[PDB]
Amino acid sequence: ESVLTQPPSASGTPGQRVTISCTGSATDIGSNSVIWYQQVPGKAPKLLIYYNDLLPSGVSDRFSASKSGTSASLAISGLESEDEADYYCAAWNDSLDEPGFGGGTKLTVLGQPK
Amino acid sequence: ESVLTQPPSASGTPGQRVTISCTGSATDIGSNSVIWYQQVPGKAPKLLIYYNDLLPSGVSDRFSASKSGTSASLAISGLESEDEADYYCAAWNDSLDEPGFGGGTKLTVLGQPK
Repeated sequence: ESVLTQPPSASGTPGQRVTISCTGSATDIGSNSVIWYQQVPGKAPKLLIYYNDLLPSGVSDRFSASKSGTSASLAISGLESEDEADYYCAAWNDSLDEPGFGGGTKLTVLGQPK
Repeated sequence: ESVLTQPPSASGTPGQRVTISCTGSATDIGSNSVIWYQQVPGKAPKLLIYYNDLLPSGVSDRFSASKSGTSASLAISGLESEDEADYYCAAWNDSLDEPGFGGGTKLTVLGQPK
């Protein structure tokens, strides 16, 4: 965190298209490729997006991403209960000489049984 | 596959340090960053290494990697039963204008109960 800015929380109902933003600067997002991943802390990340907008193998086509200037966005179409997780953005930062990270966005899916 | 070459199979006993090679060319490994991931086909990849030799969050320090010229290597120190999986290498290929992949290496850990 703190290099990239992500909202702390995001929520939606089943079937909605929800977007998660990630904002940076010329030295990170502006010049280098963005990655998106889901992670439970202390476990290896599940990669969702690489090279700004490409889907790796095995990832659902409900996911998409874009990058414009110093901002990046992750879109989830057809929100499903299984989508509840913590989402992070990352990119190489020329100022750090290593990767920079967002703080993570907890996505909550409403309308599930209690 | 076929852009990058990986051995199809790898095996070891508990506690061994095992290496997995990935060979390419000037247009992929030679010029661009290598990623390593584990994957069950049809599921999102678990990212192990990014930017040739860096460990993402949550990944065990038993894992390490290196890149030299057009070849890359993944090392697993202290081989454990949980390490049995399919391992892939990837890198952006300037000739393809998109990522190139290895064929995957099935790692088998010996000495477990039948």
